[PDB]
Amino acid sequence: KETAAAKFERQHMDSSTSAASSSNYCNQMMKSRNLTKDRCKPVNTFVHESLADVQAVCSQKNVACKNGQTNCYQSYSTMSITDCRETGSSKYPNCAYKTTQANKHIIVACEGNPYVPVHFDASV
Repeated sequence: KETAAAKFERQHMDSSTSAASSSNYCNQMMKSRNLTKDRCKPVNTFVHESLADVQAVCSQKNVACKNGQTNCYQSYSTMSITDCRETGSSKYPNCAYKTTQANKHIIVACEGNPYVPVHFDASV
């Protein structure tokens, strides 16, 4: 019964690569992490930093979440991330994605004890 923290790791963590290795990165990853199961997940971001560094964001800059909640935090430093965006030619079950690497600050929502990331809110 996958916890919210575990789901965050599956959907957004990829410390294996330092950046978007290939143009087919998203196509493979979105499928590998089961984000193309029930449908082609429109957009998803992967963070290429250590889990410790990502979890540490929960003790960083407190900012408002997009839904109005106040438990979001923005990283003090930029982080290596890869944004995956569904193409127009993409048709389930053959989900196609556009891979885009970048260095941006991330914003995550944190909850629980231990206080850890449970939702990826944005990249800035």
